[PDB]
Amino acid sequence: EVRSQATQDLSEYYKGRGFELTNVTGYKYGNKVTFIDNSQQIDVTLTGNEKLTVKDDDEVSNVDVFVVREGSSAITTSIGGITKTNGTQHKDTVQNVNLSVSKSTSVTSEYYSIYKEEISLKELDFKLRKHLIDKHDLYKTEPKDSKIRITMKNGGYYTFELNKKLQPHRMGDTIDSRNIEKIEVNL
Ligand SMILES: [Cl-]
Ligand SMILES: [Cl-]
Repeated sequence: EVRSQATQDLSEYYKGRGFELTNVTGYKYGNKVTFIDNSQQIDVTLTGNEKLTVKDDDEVSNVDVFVVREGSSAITTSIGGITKTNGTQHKDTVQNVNLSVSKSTSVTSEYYSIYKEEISLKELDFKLRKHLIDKHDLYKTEPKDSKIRITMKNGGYYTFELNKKLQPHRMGDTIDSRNIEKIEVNL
C-alpha cells in the first residue's frame, strides 16, 4: 500500500520521545515557562487555555509538564502540556477508560489507563497515537479521515484528526480524567 511523505512525517513525530516532568517548578516570562531538568533547559510555550491555579508572581510550581521537542540544539522548545500535578501519591491509575478501535467490519475493545488527575489533550493525543502506531497499524496506510474521539461524561467530545498533527493552539487544553467516558477510534 501507498504512504506519502506527509504520513511518514506524522509517524516520525508520534514515534518520537515524549517525556514527563512531575511536580516541577518553572519560571514564566511572556508566553513561555522555562524549566530546568538535569542540566537541560526546556522552554514551554503557553497557549492561553491552560487550567492553572491563579498566581501573584512569575513562579509556576507544583505542575507536570508533558514535553515533546519540536525541531533538531541547546534549548528544548515544547508547546503546551503543563497541568496541575497529582494530589495523590499512589502511582496507579486514576481512570480506566473503554477504548474501541474500528477497522475496515471489526471492532477491538480494551482499557486505556490514565495516571493523571488533570491531563492535557497534548499528552492524550501523543500517547494514544503512539499506542495506535505500535498495536493498530496507524500510519502504515494513508490515514484519510481516521479520527480519535474522546467523549466526556457530560456528552461533550473532543476530536483528533489523524491526518495532521494536533494543532498547536489546542496543546494547552486540559481535562479532568475522571470525566472521560470513552475513547473511540475509526481507522
Ligand atoms: Cl475537539
Ligand atoms: Cl473536564
